[PDB]
Amino acid sequence: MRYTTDEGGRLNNFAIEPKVYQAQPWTPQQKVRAALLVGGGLLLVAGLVAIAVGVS
Amino acid sequence: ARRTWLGDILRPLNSEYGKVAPGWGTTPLMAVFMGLFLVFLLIILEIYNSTLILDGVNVSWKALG
Amino acid sequence: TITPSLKGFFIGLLSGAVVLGLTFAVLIAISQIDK
Amino acid sequence: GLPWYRVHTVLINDPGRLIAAHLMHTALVAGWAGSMALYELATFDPSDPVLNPMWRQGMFVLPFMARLGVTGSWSGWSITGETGIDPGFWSFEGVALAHIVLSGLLFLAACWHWVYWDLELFRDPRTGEPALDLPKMFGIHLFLAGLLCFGFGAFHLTGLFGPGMWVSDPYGLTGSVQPVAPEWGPDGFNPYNPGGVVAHHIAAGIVGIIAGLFHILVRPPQRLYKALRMGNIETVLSSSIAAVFFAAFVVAGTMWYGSATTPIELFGPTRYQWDSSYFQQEINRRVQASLASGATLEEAWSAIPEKLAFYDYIGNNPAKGGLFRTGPMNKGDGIAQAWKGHAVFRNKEGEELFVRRMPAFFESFPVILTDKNGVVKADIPFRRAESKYSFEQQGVTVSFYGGELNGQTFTDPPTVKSYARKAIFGEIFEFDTETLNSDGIFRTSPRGWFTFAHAVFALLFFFGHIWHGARTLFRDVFSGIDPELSPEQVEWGFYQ
Amino acid sequence: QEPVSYPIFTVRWVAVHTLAVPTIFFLGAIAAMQFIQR
Amino acid sequence: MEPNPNRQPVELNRTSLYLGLLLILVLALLFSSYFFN
Amino acid sequence: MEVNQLGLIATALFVLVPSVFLIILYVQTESQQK
Amino acid sequence: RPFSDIITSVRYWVIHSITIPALFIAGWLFVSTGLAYDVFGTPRPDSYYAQEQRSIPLVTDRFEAKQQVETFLEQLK
Amino acid sequence: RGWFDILDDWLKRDRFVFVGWSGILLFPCAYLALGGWLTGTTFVTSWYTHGLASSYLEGCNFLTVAVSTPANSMGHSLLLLWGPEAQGDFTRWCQLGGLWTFIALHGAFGLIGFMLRQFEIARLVGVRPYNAIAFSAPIAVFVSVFLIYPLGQSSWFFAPSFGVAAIFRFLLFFQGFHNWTLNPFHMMGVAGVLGGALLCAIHGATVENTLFQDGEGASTFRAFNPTQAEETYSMVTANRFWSQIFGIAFSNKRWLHFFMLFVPVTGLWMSAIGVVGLALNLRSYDFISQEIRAAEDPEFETFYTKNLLLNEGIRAWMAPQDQPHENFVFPEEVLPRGNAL
Amino acid sequence: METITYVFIFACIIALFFFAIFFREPPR
Ligand code: CLA
Ligand code: CLA
Ligand code: CLA
Ligand code: CLA
Ligand code: CLA
Ligand code: CLA
Ligand code: CLA
Ligand SMILES: C=Cc1c(C)c2cc3nc(c4c5[nH]c(cc6nc(cc1[nH]2)C(C)=C6CC)c(C)c5C(=O)[C@@H]4C(=O)OC)[C@@H](CCC(=O)OC/C=C(\C)CCC[C@@H](C)CCC[C@H](C)CCCC(C)C)[C@@H]3C
Ligand SMILES: CC1=C(/C=C/C(C)=C/C=C/C(C)=C/C=C/C=C(C)/C=C/C=C(C)/C=C/C2=C(C)CCCC2(C)C)C(C)(C)CCC1
Ligand SMILES: CC1=C(/C=C/C(C)=C/C=C/C(C)=C/C=C/C=C(C)/C=C/C=C(C)/C=C/C2=C(C)CCCC2(C)C)C(C)(C)CCC1
Ligand SMILES: CC1=C(/C=C/C(C)=C/C=C/C(C)=C/C=C/C=C(C)/C=C/C=C(C)/C=C/C2=C(C)CCCC2(C)C)C(C)(C)CCC1
Repeated sequence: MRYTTDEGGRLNNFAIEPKVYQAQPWTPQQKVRAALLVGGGLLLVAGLVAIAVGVS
Repeated sequence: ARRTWLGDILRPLNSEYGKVAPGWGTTPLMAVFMGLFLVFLLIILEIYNSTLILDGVNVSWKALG
Repeated sequence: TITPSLKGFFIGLLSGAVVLGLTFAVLIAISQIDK
Repeated sequence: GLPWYRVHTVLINDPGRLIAAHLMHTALVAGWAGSMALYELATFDPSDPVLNPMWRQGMFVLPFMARLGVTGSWSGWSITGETGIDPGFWSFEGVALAHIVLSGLLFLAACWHWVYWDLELFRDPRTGEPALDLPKMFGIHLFLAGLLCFGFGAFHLTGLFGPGMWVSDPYGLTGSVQPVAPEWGPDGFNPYNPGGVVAHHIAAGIVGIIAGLFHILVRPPQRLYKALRMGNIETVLSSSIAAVFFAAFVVAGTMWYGSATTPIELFGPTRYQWDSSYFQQEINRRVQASLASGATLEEAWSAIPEKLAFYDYIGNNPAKGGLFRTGPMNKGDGIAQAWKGHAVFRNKEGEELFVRRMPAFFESFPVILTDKNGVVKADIPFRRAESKYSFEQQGVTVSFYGGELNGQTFTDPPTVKSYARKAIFGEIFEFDTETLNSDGIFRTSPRGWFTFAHAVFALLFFFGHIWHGARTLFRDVFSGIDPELSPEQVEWGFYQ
Repeated sequence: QEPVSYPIFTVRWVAVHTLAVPTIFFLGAIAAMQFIQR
Repeated sequence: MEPNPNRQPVELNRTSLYLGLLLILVLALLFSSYFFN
Repeated sequence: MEVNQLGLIATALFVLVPSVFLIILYVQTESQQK
Repeated sequence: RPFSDIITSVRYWVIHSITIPALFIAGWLFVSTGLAYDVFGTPRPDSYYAQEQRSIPLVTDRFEAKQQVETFLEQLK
Repeated sequence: RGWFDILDDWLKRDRFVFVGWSGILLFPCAYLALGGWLTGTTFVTSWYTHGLASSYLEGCNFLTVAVSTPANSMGHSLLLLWGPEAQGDFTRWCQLGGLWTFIALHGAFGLIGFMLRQFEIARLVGVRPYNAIAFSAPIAVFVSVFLIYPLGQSSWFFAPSFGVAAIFRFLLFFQGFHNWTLNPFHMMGVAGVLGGALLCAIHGATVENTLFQDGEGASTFRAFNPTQAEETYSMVTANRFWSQIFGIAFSNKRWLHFFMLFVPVTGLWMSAIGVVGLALNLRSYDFISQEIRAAEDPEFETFYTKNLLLNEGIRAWMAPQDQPHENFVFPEEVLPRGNAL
Repeated sequence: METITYVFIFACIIALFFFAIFFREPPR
């Protein structure tokens, strides 16, 4: 992989980074699969402020 | 590779891997949360330091009284 | 209610706002004339 | 090829072995916690807590167990003094055994992840070479961190299903484990208010949930992804070191100055309570309030607990005792046995003198007996050829009130000198030095040890932060090649 | 580097005027302090 | 298992031993005074 | 004077552990050449 | 542009040989009229001590600090 | 192109001096710190926070002036002008030592801006930022002694005051109370700083005397200034000399110039650890064996016991007016004297 | 106890001197 540094005959290693890629606008499947998660999130944080009001 | 059951379940969770929304995005929105946080740190630093006195708060051991 | 030290903190962040507002404002203005 | 400071760089290009190593580090940490627990349960002494608490005995992990609600023992004692307690499974010995088996399981899983290292999950199959999805990871783990923070605040701290936390009074006389209500007013940022801590963990938890969902459902923008050079695992480390040393610095200060989450019945007095002469003013307040209701000095000083006087002993500062003085504070002056009683010096004119107490700065300090306004009225002369004030020209007498000596009066110059000499430390106690073979030279409390450790680790993690922050932004010059380019496959020339 | 035309405000201009004007005020202060009789 | 492809060796030449041992033994002479007290 | 029984153990470990560490790496990389 | 050339350019001289003395004299009067002492709160040299007191003015409380200085200055300390 | 990019390019233009993004934090903070000290050693008193005189206005020479720390009755106050202790009044703010905190904090931000400036220049030229890494030794020193240590004592009063004699006082105060010279981390620091100066002199001399074409009518012309040198001499010559005098030499130039970087930097880091240890008043003052032997036998004298006697003297004769806010008054039959031994 | 430890550590420094002079690594 990384073969480096002939200063003493030596090695040093570094990361292989993914390529960059501009997003494609979402499909309706991607929209509804995302919708379940955000909707779950909304009610989850509502319920936890509810538990918070109870415990005081 | 080693085909295994839990690996296949977690497979779609690491599958974007370098994808990015075009240009600046929500940087200007980050900066708003960022600034508020710094101002918060200053408020709670000066209360501790007794440089900001807010009536009804007494910064000493005697608040466990 | 407000204590004097709280006004002092308000003064403080308003001078902070002013001095950074100015610095970036004049630097954005100076850069974009002689670009 | 690798030098001795590049040997762990062979995990950079495969996560399986990285996780093997991380599981291993975790095994060692849980094992050390458990092993250290068991060891100092073999030197802890539960018979006497009032003049022999844990932080006099140099306990390190016992204060952190006690602060959250573990107090019992299966040997039938408690740190409060309660003998015949029923703790159930959760006691000190229990959590120790728990951590040791936790380490055993972690060691096995670490082994598992080292032998099996090739799993296609860690590859990306469009080019079949290892990669991670770093934003998605941070999001998932932020979701977990937030929910655990929320649960810990909402169920354990509150005492809603858990035990609550350790709460005290200002002077650290009667403290115990009790429930705590949350407090979200502007008195919740009072850092000597337990309620602020309950409020914080609920609130911070909710922020964690919100942000954790957010980072699943938005990808990074391009300008940041290229700026901060994401997709490079060495930048996550760079950020984490900065966060981690920020946290260490602020806990170093919160431990050294004190807060409600570092009580003085589990970590001992701070040095700022000796500077302000805190307990001394409280003791005099109690004494005048008892005299005013009608009393003589003997009865008045007999009504001050031993415990309150013990804190006005400078041997409990975390700012006496040096670096290569190693051992518990009990190694320092021996174990306390009893309170002699408050000592009052008077001249033969009749007037009551006051012994000027020693700052924390010195190693040795004069004994200069001052009267009401501030003029010197007697002293112990350093000279052995010269005096204008001595205990043979001003005839000072010490009288004792409270403690072992009620109404004892000494008027012989040497004994009265010895009492003056150990009463610039504050209140006088009886010590047993043979048990540890103590030497009389000061030692610092656990508090000082903790803050020193963390204030030096934070300063070292600073250099760490800059080194890794450099190695990720200057990656293209530390190696001759750019990760932007995919390795070169085919050569074109240009030659005349 | 900075254009020879040099409009009245220039990076160089402020740099040499935030180290010129206070010093001529301050050296005039110190000189006056020399003739104060103790 | 199947061999790790990220397996590299580790070096240490003689002059590094000399330097390193010097530092170890010297550091011991400085701090041993304080350990014994 | 009281000289610690554990000062000696600190001294002993402080030298012996790093010295054998470096020496083992050195003999290992010497058998890498021959 | 070398500094030597702009320093002996006529444009420099015509404004600056008028402003340089003004700054030197403004400093000289800031000291000589007694004002330097009144702006920076530095005591005059006949007045560090009060008549009554032989002790130094020393601050002993942080929130009533300016009050303690105001008191110390009225008694001419 | 968007307004951010125009602005960014203009900050990175070719000038007499580079401004850069790091300049934006660097230049105001540095200028205001430097001016703050200049107006303080020239007008601002210390008569209400130490009972001393340290101004040209008060009448003092270059060596005895200072901008002085605030009182001990101010605690760990930040001393803002708008804060609740000067309450927006300039005269009180100079009198209470608020100018001290001004310099310290602005100078910390100047140092942060400067290390960032070194990174920025390194990255736009494209060299490794090793000189920024070297600059973490001053920052370590500065944040440990001017910031971390006073935040451990009781106030900013024991922070080192900006001034010549005012720092000379710090040296005696450390020599007397903490016995700093006997601490091992300071021992390591002294060795490192002297070792850096040692490598400086030796390198400087042995490169100067082994140049190629010291005669010959040197027919080399470039220079190539960024090389600094490091081909204008023969390494083989140098090695061959030193390997006979001291019996060891370098043979790799790269590692020489890394050793030069390594030595004085490690020195300052060890001392920075040492003084953050003193903040908790964790010091080595004594060896316990010597104290027990000296208590059991008073015919025992060493150069170290002697140091203990001298330190014991420094404290009692300096303290009553070094720390006047303690109001020590010591009769002259209780102050230590050699002729009473 | 203490002094033997001191002279032993000294002795191995000066031995290490001897080793660095007459047995350096041949640089090739
Ligand atoms: C790069 C610029 C720079 C920097 C970094 C500093 C740094 C500093 N200056 Mg400073 N200063 C500068 C330029 C700068 N100076 C200039 C040009 C001037 C001349 C006009 C001054 C004049 C000055 C004085 C006279 C003083 C300082 C002080 C301070 C220090 C104390 C901390 C403080 O009060 O923070 C202030 C900062 C904040 C309160 C943060 C502001 C945050 C903003 C802008 C966000 C606001 C958003 C929004 C409106 C908030 C809504 C809140 C709501 C939801 C509740 C700090 C060392 C003081 C000092 O050193 O005391 C020891 C002091 O006396 N400054
Ligand atoms: C001392 C020098 C130093 C250096 C060389 C680095 C280097 C770097 N940091 Mg780091 N950092 C530092 C200090 C430093 N840091 C400190 C002390 C903290 C606080 C703990 C941080 C926290 C931090 C994080 C968490 C991250 C970085 C990142 C970065 C890299 C990104 C680019 C950059 O230049 O950002 C430099 C920009 C800054 C340091 C911002 C300065 C902000 C100022 C001026 C705040 C002023 C506030 C207010 C106005 C005044 C307050 C007054 C006060 C008295 C209350 C980078 C080169 C990122 C990284 O790792 O990159 C790989 C990343 O994840 N920085
Ligand atoms: C209503 C809700 C609420 C309430 C009541 C609190 C209450 C509390 N929070 Mg808070 N918090 C909340 C919501 C809330 N939080 C939310 C929603 C967030 C975001 C998710 C946070 C983020 C937050 C942070 C980031 C921190 C707290 C901390 C704290 C507590 C400590 C107060 C104290 O001791 O100061 C103690 C200390 C300070 C005020 C000093 C801060 C120092 C700063 C910012 C700079 C450090 C500079 C440098 C690196 C240090 C060099 C040191 C060297 C010179 C010696 C207090 C119990 C703090 C804590 O745990 O402290 C132990 C802390 O650092 N909270
Ligand atoms: C599996 C769960 C588990 C549980 C319940 C415990 C329980 C316990 N451990 Mg523990 N431990 C565990 C796993 C566990 N351990 C593992 C896996 C490790 C190895 C890495 C350890 C290592 C460990 C050590 C080394 C020690 C303990 C100790 C203790 C006990 C004392 C209380 C304490 O120290 O809390 C104090 C806990 C804290 C102060 C946690 C602070 C957390 C920080 C600052 C997080 C901030 C980052 C966050 C992401 C910021 C963003 C938040 C976001 C939501 C906004 C307690 C009985 C101590 C003991 O007595 O052992 C016998 C001790 O010294 N633990
Ligand atoms: C890192 C944090 C840390 C801290 C703050 C403490 C603190 C404490 N431990 Mg400790 N301990 C730790 C980690 C820590 N431990 C670990 C990881 C181990 C396992 C190997 C131990 C092993 C241990 C033992 C064996 C004992 C304690 C005991 C104690 C307590 C008694 C006071 C005392 O004797 O201090 C002693 C102080 C220390 C151990 C740390 C400071 C050490 C010194 C003097 C020097 C450090 C620098 C060193 C010379 C290297 C320099 C290198 C140079 C190149 C820079 C004290 C409260 C004692 C106890 O139970 O009393 C009842 C006891 O017998 N602990
Ligand atoms: C916090 C986590 C963290 C992580 C994950 C890394 C990871 C890495 N660092 Mg880094 N580093 C850190 C903290 C960290 N570092 C800190 C705090 C500093 C400041 C001192 C540095 C300074 C640093 C430098 C200067 C260099 C690295 C290098 C390396 C890499 C080389 C391999 C190695 O293990 O060294 C191999 C092992 C050793 C060198 C042996 C160390 C023996 C010591 C001194 C300790 C013995 C155990 C210790 C007493 C346990 C207690 C720890 C304590 C913190 C509680 C590795 C990828 C090197 C690199 O980038 O390589 C390319 C390089 O040049 N690191
Ligand atoms: C005789 C030999 C000797 C030597 C070699 C040393 C060596 C050292 N001592 Mg000393 N010391 C000695 C004897 C000696 N000591 C004795 C006998 C005593 C008596 C007790 C002391 C007491 C003493 C104390 C009390 C302290 C030291 C410290 C230091 C060290 C810190 C480095 C330094 O100078 O920081 C000097 C300062 C800096 C590096 C900060 C520089 C800040 C910047 C860059 C400001 C900006 C400059 C400028 C205005 C910008 C110009 C801009 C323009 C060019 C464009 C160094 C390790 C200090 C130390 O270790 O702290 C960690 C410390 O606190 N020493
Ligand atoms: C007291 C000794 C000492 C001083 C005076 C000093 C001075 C300096 N070191 C610098 C650099 C360095 N020093 C280095 C290593 C070392 N430096 C050391 C010791 C010192 N270094 C030691 C021992 C080492 C060896 C490890 C390195 C490697 C560097 C550099 O790379 C760097 C440089 O550029 O060198 C040319 C310069 C930073 C220039 C700059 O742009 O500043 C930026 C800061 C400014 C402009 C102002 C900062 C804030 C202020 C004004 C507050 C301080 C207080 C005032 C000055 C008031 C007066 C104080 C009185 C006591 C006089 C500066 C000349
Ligand atoms: C397998 C198994 C098991 C077992 C296991 C075990 C037995 C464990 C343990 C573990 C452990 C028990 C561990 C331990 C560890 C430890 C450690 C890891 C330590 C470390 C230390 C350190 C790091 C230190 C440092 C230092 C020093 C030395 C000095 C100075 C200071 C300091 C801090 C620096 C069981 C059966 C259960 C289960 C099944 C399986
Ligand atoms: C959280 C929680 C908890 C806890 C839990 C836990 C802690 C769990 C566990 C977990 C874990 C931690 C697990 C682990 C596991 C591991 C494993 C399962 C491993 C295995 C392995 C193996 C089997 C191996 C093998 C081998 C190899 C590979 C090589 C050679 C050697 C051998 C052969 C051995 C509780 C209950 C309290 C409740 C509440 C909450
Ligand atoms: C404080 C303050 C401030 C600031 C101010 C400033 C910024 C100032 C500046 C100032 C300045 C900035 C000053 C200057 C001064 C200077 C001078 C006074 C100089 C002198 C010089 C000379 C005289 C020379 C000498 C010499 C040398 C150096 C070397 C060689 C030798 C000779 C002799 C040539 C502000 C308003 C912000 C706010 C409030 C407060």
